[PDB]
Amino acid sequence: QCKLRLFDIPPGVYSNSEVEYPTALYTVVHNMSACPERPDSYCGSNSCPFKRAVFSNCIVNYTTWVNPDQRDFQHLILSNGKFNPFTECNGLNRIVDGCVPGFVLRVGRGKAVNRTIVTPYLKPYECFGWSWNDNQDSIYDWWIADFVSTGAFVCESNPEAPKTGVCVTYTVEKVTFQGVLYESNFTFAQYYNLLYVGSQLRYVRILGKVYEVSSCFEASYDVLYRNNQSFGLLYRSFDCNQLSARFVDRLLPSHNGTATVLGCLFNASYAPNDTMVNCTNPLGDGFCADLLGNVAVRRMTFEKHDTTYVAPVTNERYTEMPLDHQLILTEQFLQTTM
Amino acid sequence: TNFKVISQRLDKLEADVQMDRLINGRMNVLQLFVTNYKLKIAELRNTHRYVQSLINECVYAQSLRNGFCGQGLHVLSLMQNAPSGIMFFHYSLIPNNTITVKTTPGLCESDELGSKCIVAKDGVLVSANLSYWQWSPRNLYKPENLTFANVIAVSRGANYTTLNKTFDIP
Amino acid sequence: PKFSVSCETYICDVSKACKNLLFRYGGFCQKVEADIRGAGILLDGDVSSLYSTIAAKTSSVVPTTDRFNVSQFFLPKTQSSANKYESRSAIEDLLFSKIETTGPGFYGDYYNCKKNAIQDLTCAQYHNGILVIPPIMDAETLGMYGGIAAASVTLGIFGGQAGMATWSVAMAGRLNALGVVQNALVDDVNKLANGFNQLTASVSKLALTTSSALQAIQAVVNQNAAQVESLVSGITENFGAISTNFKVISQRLDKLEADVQMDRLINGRMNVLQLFVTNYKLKIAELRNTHRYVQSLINECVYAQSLRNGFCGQGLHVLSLMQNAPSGIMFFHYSLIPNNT
Amino acid sequence: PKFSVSCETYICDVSKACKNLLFRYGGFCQKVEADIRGAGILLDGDVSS
Ligand SMILES: *[C@@H]1O[C@H](CO)[C@@H](O[C@@H]2O[C@H](CO)[C@@H](O[C@@H]3O[C@H](CO)[C@@H](O)[C@H](O)[C@@H]3O)[C@H](O)[C@H]2NC(C)=O)[C@H](O)[C@H]1NC(C)=O
Ligand SMILES: *[C@@H]1O[C@H](CO)[C@@H](O[C@@H]2O[C@H](CO)[C@@H](O)[C@H](O)[C@H]2NC(C)=O)[C@H](O)[C@H]1NC(C)=O
Ligand SMILES: *[C@@H]1O[C@H](CO)[C@@H](O[C@@H]2O[C@H](CO)[C@@H](O)[C@H](O)[C@H]2NC(C)=O)[C@H](O)[C@H]1NC(C)=O
Ligand SMILES: *[C@@H]1O[C@H](CO)[C@@H](O)[C@H](O)[C@H]1NC(C)=O
Ligand SMILES: *[C@@H]1O[C@H](CO)[C@@H](O)[C@H](O)[C@H]1NC(C)=O
Ligand SMILES: *[C@@H]1O[C@H](CO)[C@@H](O)[C@H](O)[C@H]1NC(C)=O
Repeated sequence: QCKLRLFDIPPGVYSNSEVEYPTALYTVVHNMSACPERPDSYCGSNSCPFKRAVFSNCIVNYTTWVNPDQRDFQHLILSNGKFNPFTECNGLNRIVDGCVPGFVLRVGRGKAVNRTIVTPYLKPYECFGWSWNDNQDSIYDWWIADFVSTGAFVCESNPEAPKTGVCVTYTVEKVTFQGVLYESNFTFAQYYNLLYVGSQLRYVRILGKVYEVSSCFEASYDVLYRNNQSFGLLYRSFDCNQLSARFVDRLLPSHNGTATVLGCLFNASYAPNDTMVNCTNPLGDGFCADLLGNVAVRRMTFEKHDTTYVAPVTNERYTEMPLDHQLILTEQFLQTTM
Repeated sequence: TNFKVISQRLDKLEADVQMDRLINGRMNVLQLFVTNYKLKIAELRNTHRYVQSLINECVYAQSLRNGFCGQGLHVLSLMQNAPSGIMFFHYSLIPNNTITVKTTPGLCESDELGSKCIVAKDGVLVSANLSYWQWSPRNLYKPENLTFANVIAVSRGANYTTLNKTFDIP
Repeated sequence: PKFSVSCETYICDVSKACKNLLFRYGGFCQKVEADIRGAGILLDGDVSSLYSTIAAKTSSVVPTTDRFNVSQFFLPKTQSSANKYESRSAIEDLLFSKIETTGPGFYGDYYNCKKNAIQDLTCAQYHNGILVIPPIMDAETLGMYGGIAAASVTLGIFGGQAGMATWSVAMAGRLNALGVVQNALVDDVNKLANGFNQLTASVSKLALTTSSALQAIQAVVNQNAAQVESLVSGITENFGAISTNFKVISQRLDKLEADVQMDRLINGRMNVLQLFVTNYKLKIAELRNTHRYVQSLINECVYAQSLRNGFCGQGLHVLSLMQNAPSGIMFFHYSLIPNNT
Repeated sequence: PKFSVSCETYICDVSKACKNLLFRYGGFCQKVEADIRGAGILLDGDVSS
C-alpha cells in the first residue's frame, strides 16, 4: 500500500518491491596494534617541553586518558554515549564515534582559578578538551589533537572476518556495495584491496582473505496480486534450480519455487502449455498473469491474419477460396498536436 | 523561496550558496520541460507525414497497399477528432469460411492450336469437383453457370484446360 | 529492454539522512518513475501491434521447397528428442555470433544470457535498484518462423489463396509476373534456385568491417552497453565529496560542510539518472515511427507483392524473408537487376 | 555538420588543477565523446545510403 499509495489495491502485477539487509562498515581491512598512552602532563624539575604522542594505525582504549575517579572528568559527558575527549572543534565535526584520521596529541596542565576554563584559538584540524587531574584542588589537564594526515585511521576494535553467504550492504575502503561473499583461491596484486572486472566489483580482500563478490539475487520481487489472501510472488532475477525465512511467514512452502524463464515463481501455477488471447496482465517474454480464479502463469498468443495478395493461376490446380466475409472495424489513433 | 529573506537573514557566504540552490534548482525544472517539449515536436514531424498519407490514400482514395488501411479488403475509412490528435475508422472485409475448389486459367475445346478458347470475364473459373466448369467472383466463391457476356473469347495461353467437348454457349 | 527504476535506492541507498534531502527537490523521484513506466507502456504498445502483424495464417498443406534451401537457412532447426530446443534458425544463430559484445560488465552478462538461450533460465538482472525486465514478446529469444507468434513463410509468394504445390511452381509464376519469362521451364527456375542458395550461404561470410547491416546491429549493441555503463559509473564515484557513504560524511564534518558535500553526491547522482531517462525517451520517440516503417515492409514486401519502385530493394522484386536480429528485425530482399543490354 | 569534441579542452582548458576535478565526476568525459562519435556514425550511415 505504501509503495502504491492506495488503500484498496486492484488486481494486477506490481514490480520491484525490495528486501532489506544488514550493514557492515569497514574503515580498514587489516588488524592493527595498540596505541601509546598519554604522557601525564607532569614535569620533573620546574618546567620542561611537554611530551607528545603520535596516534596512527592503532586502537585507542576506553577512558584511559583520565584518572579512574568518576567525579572529576564528568564535564566531558554528553549522553549515554559519553566517551568524548573534545570540547570545541575546528573545523571538523565534534563528536568522535568510530574512527578519526590519525592525529598527533600534545598534553598540558595549568592551575584552575575562577572554576572557568578558557578556550585557546584553534587552527583548523585542531580540536581540544580538558579533564581534571584533581577537582577539589583545582588542577586541570588538557590535550589538543592535531590531525596531521587524512587517512591514518586510528580505530577501536580491529575488524573481523565477515559472514559468507548472506546479502549485506558492505562499505569497504570508501566504496559501498551490496552482495554476498564467498572464499576464493584467487590472488591479485598487493597494492589493491578492491578488484574490478570492467566496472563491477568482483573481489575484496579482508584480513588477508580474498572474497569474490556476488550479487544477491533475492533483493527484488514482483507481486501477482489478486486480493488480501491470494497473491503470488515472482523473483525475476533469482535462479532456483537448486537452492528463505521471508517466505515461510507469508505462504505455505519454504522451498518449492518453480524455476521459469521469467524467474523463480512462488505460490502461483506455472502452465506453459495453456494460452490466453486477451492478456490484460503481461509478465514479459510471452507470458501472462491470469488473476481471475486463482494465480496462474500462462502463455500469450495472437490472432492470425491473412493477406489481400492473390497469386495468379497459371495452371489447373486447387485453390482455397472464401465462402463469406466478416466486416471488421479498426480504430487507429495518431497524435497530431500539443 | 523568497530571495530577499534569504539575503536578509544570512551572511553573504551562506546567502549566495543558497541562492545558487533555488536558481540551479529552478533552471533544471525549466530545462527538463524544454527538452521533453522538443522531444515531442521531433517525434511529430514524422507522425505528420504518416497522417497525411492515411488521409490521401485511405480516406480520400482507394488504396492498393496491403494492410495499410487495416487488414483486408478496404471498404471505407472515415476520420474523427480525438483529444490531442486524430482517429481513423477503417472498415474491411476479412474471410470467414473457406472452400477448396478446382480452378484454371481458361478452357479450350480441343488441344490443337487454333481451337476456340475462353477465359473468365471479371472473375475466375472454378468447378468445385463437378463435371462442368463455373464462374465465380475473384474474392468470393459464389458460382454461376457459363454464359455469353460472362466469358471472353480469346486465343490460347500457357496451359489452358481442354474439355474435348464444345461449349454450350451459343 | 524494459527497465524498472527505484529512484531512492539508486540515489540514497539505505541512508535515512539522504532520503530526507531528496524530499526537498521538486518532485524528482515521482518524475523519474513516471517516465520510465510511461515509456515502458509505449514500447509494449508498439511491440504488441508488431506481433499482431507478424502473426499470419499458414497452409495446412505445406508446399515442398524443391531446390530452394529455405528450411536449411530460415526455418527453426529441427528439434531433437532431447533437451536441446534451438528455437533460432541457422541465419538467426549466425547473426548473434558475429555481433561481439563490448567487454565484461552488466550488459555483457545480459547479452550472453540471450545468446546462449538455456532452457528455463532467467536473464533478468538487478543492481542498485535497477531491474532489467524482458519486453512483452522478446524477439531475442524467439525464431521468426516458429512458435506461437510464428510468421508465415508462404503467405507472400503463395498468396492468400493456398493451393500451389511446390516452390518451383510458385517461383515460375512470379517470374511471369515480373515479365522476364513467358513460361518458365526447369532450367529457368533452377538458375533462380542456385542464385538464391549461393547468396544465402554467403551470409555466413559477412564481416563486420565490410557489411553495413552488421554495423547497424553493432551500433545498437554499443549504445546499449554505453548507457548501462554510465549508470554503473554513476555510483562508484564521489562528485567532489569525500566518500560515498552519507553517514560518514555527516559524522566527520560540521553541518555547513556536511550539507554542501551531501548536495554533491545527490546532485551528482540525480544527473546520471536523469540523463538515462532522457536518452531512454529519445529512443522510444524514435521507434514510434520506425515501427510504422517495419509494419509496412511486412505487409507489402513480405506478405504481398509490391508495386513501389525501390521499396523492397532495387529491381524486380522476387522475394522477401525476415529474420530476428539482436534488438530488431532483419529483412532479406531478393531482386533481379539488369546485367547486359 | 559533424562535430569532434575534446571534452577536457572545453571545460578545463590548460589547467591541470581543473583536470584533476573532472576525474571525480562519474565518467563524464568518456560519455560526451562516445555520444558525439556515435551520432556521427549514424549520420554517416544515413547520408551514405
Ligand atoms: C474437392 O476435391 C478436393 C480433392 O479431393 C478436396 O480437397 C481435399 O479435402 C480433404 C478433406 O478435407 C483434405 O484432406 C484432409 O487433410 C487434412 C490436413 O492434412 C487432414 O487433417 C484431414 O484428415 C484430411 O486428410 C485434402 O487435403 C484436400 N486436398 C487438397 C489437394 O487440398 C476438396 O475438399 C473438394 N471440395 C469440395 C467442395 O468437395
Ligand atoms: C447450370 O448448368 C448445369 C449443367 O450445364 C445444369 O445442370 C443440369 O441440371 C439439370 C436440372 O437442373 C439436369 O437435368 C442436368 O442433368 C444437369 N446437367 C449436368 C451435367 O449435371 C444446372 O441446372 C445449371 N443451373 C442453372 C441455374 O442454370
Ligand atoms: C542446398 O541443399 C542441397 C541439398 O541438401 C545441398 O546439396 C548437398 O550438398 C551436400 C554437401 O554437404 C552433399 O553431400 C549432397 O550430396 C548434396 N545433395 C544434393 C541433392 O545435391 C546444397 O549444397 C545446398 N546448397 C547450398 C548453396 O547450401
Ligand atoms: C499460498 O499457499 C497457501 C497454501 O495453503 C495459501 O495461503 C494460499 O493458497 C496461497 N496464497 C497466499 C497469499 O497465502
Ligand atoms: C506441455 O508442456 C510440456 C513441457 O513444457 C511438454 O512436454 C508437452 O508436450 C506440452 N503439451 C502440449 C499439448 O503442448
Ligand atoms: C482430350 O483429347 C486428347 C486427344 O485425344 C487427349 O490426348 C487428351 O488426353 C484428352 N483430355 C481429356 C481431359 O479428356
